[PDB]
Amino acid sequence: NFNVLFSTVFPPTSFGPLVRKIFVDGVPFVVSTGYHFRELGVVHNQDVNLHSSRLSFKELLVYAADPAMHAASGNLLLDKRTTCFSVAALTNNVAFQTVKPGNFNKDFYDFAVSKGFFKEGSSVELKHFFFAQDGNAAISDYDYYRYNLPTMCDIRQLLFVVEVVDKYFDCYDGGCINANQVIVNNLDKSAGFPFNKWGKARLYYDSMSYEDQDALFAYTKRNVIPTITQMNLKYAISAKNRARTVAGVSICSTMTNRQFHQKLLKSIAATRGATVVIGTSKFYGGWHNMLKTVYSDVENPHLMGWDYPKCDRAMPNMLRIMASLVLARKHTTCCSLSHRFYRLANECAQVLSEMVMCGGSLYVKPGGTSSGDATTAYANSVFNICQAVTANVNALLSTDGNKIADKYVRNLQHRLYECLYRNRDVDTDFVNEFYAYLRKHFSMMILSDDAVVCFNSTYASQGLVASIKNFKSVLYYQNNVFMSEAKCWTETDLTKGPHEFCSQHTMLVKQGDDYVYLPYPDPSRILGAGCFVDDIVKTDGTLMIERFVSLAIDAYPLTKHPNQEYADVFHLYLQYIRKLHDELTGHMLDMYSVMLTNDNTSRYWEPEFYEAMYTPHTVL
Amino acid sequence: FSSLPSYAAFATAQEAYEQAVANGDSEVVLKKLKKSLNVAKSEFDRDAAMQRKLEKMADQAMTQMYKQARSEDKRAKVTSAMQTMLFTMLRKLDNDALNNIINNARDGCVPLNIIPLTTAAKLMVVIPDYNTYKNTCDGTTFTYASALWEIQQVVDADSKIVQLSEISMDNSPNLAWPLIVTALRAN
Amino acid sequence: AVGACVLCNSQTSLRCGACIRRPFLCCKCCYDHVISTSHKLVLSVNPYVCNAPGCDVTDVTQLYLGGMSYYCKSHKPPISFPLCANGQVFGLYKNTCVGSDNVTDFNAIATCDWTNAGDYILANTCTERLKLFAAETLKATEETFKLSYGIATVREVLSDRELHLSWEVGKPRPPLNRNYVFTGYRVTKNSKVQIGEYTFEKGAVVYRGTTTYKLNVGDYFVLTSHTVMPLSAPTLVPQEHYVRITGLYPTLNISDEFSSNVANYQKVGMQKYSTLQGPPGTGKSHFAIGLALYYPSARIVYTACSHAAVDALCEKALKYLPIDKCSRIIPAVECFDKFKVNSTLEQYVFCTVNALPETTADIVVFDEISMATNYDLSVVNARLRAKHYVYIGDPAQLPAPRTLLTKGTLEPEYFNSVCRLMKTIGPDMFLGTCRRCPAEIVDTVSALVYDNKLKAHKDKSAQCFKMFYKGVITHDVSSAINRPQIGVVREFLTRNPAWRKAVFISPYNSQNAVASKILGLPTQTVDSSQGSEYDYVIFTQTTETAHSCNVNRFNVAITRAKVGILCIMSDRDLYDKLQFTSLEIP
RNA sequence: GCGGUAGUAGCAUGCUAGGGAGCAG
RNA sequence: UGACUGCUCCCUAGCAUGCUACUACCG
Ligand SMILES: [Zn+2]
Ligand SMILES: [Zn+2]
Ligand SMILES: [Zn+2]
Ligand SMILES: [Zn+2]
Repeated sequence: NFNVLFSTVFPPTSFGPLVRKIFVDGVPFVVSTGYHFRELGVVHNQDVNLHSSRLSFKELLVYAADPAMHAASGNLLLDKRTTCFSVAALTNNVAFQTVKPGNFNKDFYDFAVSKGFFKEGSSVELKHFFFAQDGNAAISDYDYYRYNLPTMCDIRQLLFVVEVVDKYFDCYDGGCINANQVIVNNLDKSAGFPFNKWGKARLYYDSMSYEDQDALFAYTKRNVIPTITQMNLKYAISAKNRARTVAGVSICSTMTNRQFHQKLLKSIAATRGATVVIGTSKFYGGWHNMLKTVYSDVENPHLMGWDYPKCDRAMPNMLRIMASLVLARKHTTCCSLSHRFYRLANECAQVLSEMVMCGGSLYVKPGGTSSGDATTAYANSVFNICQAVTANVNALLSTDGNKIADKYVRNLQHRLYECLYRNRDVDTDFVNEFYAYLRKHFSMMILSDDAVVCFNSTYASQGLVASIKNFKSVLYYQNNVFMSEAKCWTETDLTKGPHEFCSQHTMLVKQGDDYVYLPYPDPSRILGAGCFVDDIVKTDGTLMIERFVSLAIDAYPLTKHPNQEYADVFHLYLQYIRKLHDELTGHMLDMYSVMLTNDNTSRYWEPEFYEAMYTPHTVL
Repeated sequence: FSSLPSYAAFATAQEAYEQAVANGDSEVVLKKLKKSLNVAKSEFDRDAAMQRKLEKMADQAMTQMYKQARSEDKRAKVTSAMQTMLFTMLRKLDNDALNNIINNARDGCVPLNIIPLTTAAKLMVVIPDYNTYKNTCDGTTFTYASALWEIQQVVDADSKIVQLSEISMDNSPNLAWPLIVTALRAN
Repeated sequence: AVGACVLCNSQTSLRCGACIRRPFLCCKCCYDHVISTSHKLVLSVNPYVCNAPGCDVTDVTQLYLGGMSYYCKSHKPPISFPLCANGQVFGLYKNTCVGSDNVTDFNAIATCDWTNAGDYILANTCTERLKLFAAETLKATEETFKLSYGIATVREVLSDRELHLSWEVGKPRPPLNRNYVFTGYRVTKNSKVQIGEYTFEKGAVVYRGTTTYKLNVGDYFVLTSHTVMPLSAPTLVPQEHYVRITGLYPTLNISDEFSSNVANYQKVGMQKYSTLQGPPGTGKSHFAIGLALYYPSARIVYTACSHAAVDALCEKALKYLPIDKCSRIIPAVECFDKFKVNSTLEQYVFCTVNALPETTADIVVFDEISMATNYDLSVVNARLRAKHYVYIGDPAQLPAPRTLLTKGTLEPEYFNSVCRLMKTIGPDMFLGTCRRCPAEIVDTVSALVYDNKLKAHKDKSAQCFKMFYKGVITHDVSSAINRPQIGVVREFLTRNPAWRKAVFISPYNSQNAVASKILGLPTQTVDSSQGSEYDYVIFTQTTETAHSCNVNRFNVAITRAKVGILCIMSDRDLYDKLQFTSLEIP
């Protein structure tokens, strides 16, 4: 916290990898042997050799990934399009990358129009499209990192919030795992800079034996390996005409982070009934269970949800270090105090203050999260609970203590000041008590910076529990954004569900003999997903009828809506799947004398294959 | 099945039973006509249900061993591509201007952000508009990073050569504007 | 782990172990060479051995398959499978199988422990690939026999030309002479530091090399055995007689350096390969210089095998040839640097087999083929493959340093493939014009093997002296001595003024070093001293056994001197087949 | 009259792998 | 050029279990 403030006095060219000249069989190389963090100060690698002869595989992967050799053999760069610090230009030309429009499925649009859709003055319009971009799109999206400003925190308050936050993560287990216990899905995805030139992640997961991976992982508990991140534009449907970019981190980072965090990140995704609902499904009654767990036993309940403006770009650098220290609290037997620092500096050097590749040039990231790191959705949920617990501390400590009529919420306000500003060590009897007070009067459900709260509505009006106005003050001094109270909602009647969670609306239907909660989408999102696609995909529906069975599953709970213009989106998808099947079994009978049997195909235009996805007693 | 070591018994028992059908067979020899190809047939089926398992097992190592070969051949093609890089990005270090800052260093460690800034030969400047151009790159020479650079080429976004006279105050609306100036170090 | 069966070349994946170098025996061919010999181990993409708990059962022939590992009988899972069966060891590519009836040689070559001449006779009657494999395994067994030596630990040094060296316990002193160049590598703390090219004299100690190192504490003297690379390209190619001269440009004028060279161009330019069969001192050093200048429009190269024999090719090069027009190569082993170094584009390239650049050519010369093993020809053909080449040398010289064969003598023909292929189909040429040499050698080599095809040129003035002294030989330790040699040399120079400015020949360097310690004479090599013979020389007895002087060792040693040749009899050597002068000893 | 044992064919469930596709943050 | 996770539908190949008829020996 002090280094954050003192590092704004020193030149910005002194922060980053510290390089030195080594010799590998009589030739001079420049390699990184340390780091200078604005927060953690100067760190020096522990195993550096100046005179070597032969480089192994595990010693070439650590020399190719380092930015020390790429940014010491390229041209100087002065980029006036952006205000971020710029390091080098790796080639002689600047790359300008654009985004193409979408493809039009004219058959589906004709079919929909011939069935009374898209009339003038209709409730359902088209609002989700494929937006095109010009060559000034990647740098204009990178330049949104000017919203990350140095932020000193209140340390006596944060050192208590971090202890109420590590109680939402007590029901899990975690630790380090060997290279033969690591689970990887879709090995056919990129592998970063210096490597996307030679293959995908499969090549590097096959070329490396288990012992090579173990040696690489144990190398980073004593050394620091900086890497390069590549910014990639996205090609997807949306409602805003702004570009979306993701960060593809390197393979030396992902490979070694998956052995550090994956045992805990898969026990979070396996717990049902907790605050973090990552892993739970919306199908087979899951959305009813999730909504009846958050409702718990609160009293006078109201529902609330808020927004995080510019969440990844504006998040401070001290609430991102605090999320890696809560996830690493599970490694308390497997790793030592010194092994858990070099696995923290290794995270900062790779996903917090790294060097990014935008075009053909290297820039310096000021701070903020990277979508592409392993623990993202899981580190975004630690930050979401930390900002909602400090809103409840600021709401109770700024309340006139003479007007509190209750006597339990008057000594709980008198011991919280002591625990914050008059104590120096952890008191594990008021933390367990504040954590129960919150769970009783302020119940949350969190999914990676999406949150829904059921709260006492006669305590938030008196001032003993956080409100929407208490989230607008915490985001102003702790997050450097202004949260307008027109992106947050509130709900008084609990028989209508949350207004929105995970882009889905809620509705109470009658199913069987009992009333349940069902999620339904935005009709313009499901309609606009059949009209606009990516060629050969759905510019011919017969070559993929599975796209429309997976889009009628999402459109099913629209049949229960009181609006009859919403309930027609499901019957339009069941009538098109039959059209695409009569054609297919009738196009292979007039050009090739083939006769297909319609047995076990009629289930996809009947409203009983889709009704079984929203009823308990799971199958498959 | 022509080499299973239990075909002889089966073959003989078939011949004894089947071929001797026309000949008058009493109710006592019929047992031999019946319980001789039986049991032998059971054993043969046992000798064929194990052969079928040995074959499949075998044809699961003559496929898992092509894959161990494939990968090692591949491991030797990437191990020789990173090597051919880290030795081509090295013959490019003007080792007179680089051994002059690693030497003035206290221990030989220097920040990496000052190596291209003080030991590079070429500069690339990317300029958005005309106003930025006259405050950064006016004339044929300009100073930046405590040095003096002399302009060598001005390409544009389309990558077509621009001249330093097309860049006016009023001809500016007629150029693809992200302009890229390439300059060389002086003295 | 997939390649050419040494024999069939089809793609295999196997490879024995017995075979130190580990060739890629095919599938089938393993069944022969695996059962038909102690050779049992086998390594394919994965190694074959009872993976069962710390076992130790191998001979695949017995090991069985199963599961996904292997198990002999050790603990063969219920679903086993013989690894070995129907003439084939289970291995990748099984239908491209073939094998070939060639385990014949293959088995003798594999089993040959290299102790008798029969090893070389059977090694030299096979096919091309078998020849390559045999040469490779011979060089392998010899270097791995030669590296069986310890280290020399040195901590202090008194002064120059003196050193107290002591070998390890149980390891004998490495051999005296310089045929094994002492390329040592000491240690400082972690790695190998350079020492320099060295050579020992005796157990005073004169350093006959050109270097100076700061030897002192912690010095470790070692013998460096280079890891030999596998040979790929063939050693030769069958020829074919053409009619059209392609590319070659005969000169408008006549470079009348020699007279008989016109027949050399007429006979050599036609066929795809030949050999300059020239008697000693009959133009075996500068005919290629004439071919270089008679064909200036043809790319011409020269390779050598020894650093010493660079005198004749250098003196006339400075006398009548330029400097820039030629080219030389030397890495940073050591040699003259007069000419241009690192020039891949030139017309007169001099190089040595240690290191050559990958390039093709059209005419090459290869000096001292008789010193060179088949591996040397194969490596100089693989590193530099050219259209035509001529092997300077003659089979009637000394054998190569094959210290592996002792009891049996080495006949010419079995020196290499060329030294017999040129005997069977006939020699391509024969010369008899000695530039600077009396006719004593002419008569000797005409009576011995030439059958008197070339006749005396210079008058036999009967100036050669031969006596009837035999001498006595005695062995005491690893180094040998000869008591009737310290006095015999003195007794022979008692009253002869002519040889007061003469040189000394050293068949055995130990006796020469001892005599130089007693009296003092310059040391001269016997093997790597062809073309460097001094005008006035003395031949010493120096030996009484069949180790070196049996038939083919004196033919080049009795022609060193030009005018005064004093060659005393040393053994039953041709004594009673001709006449000879004799100065009566006092 | 029945039970056990070893093959063979046929119908569903769960799990482990590969392939294509849909949605969410 | 194509990141990290989670859920879910459809198709093919292999493994074990669950009610049957067929074999055949054995009771
Ligand atoms: Zn750990
Ligand atoms: Zn072998
Ligand atoms: Zn065993
Ligand atoms: Zn073969």
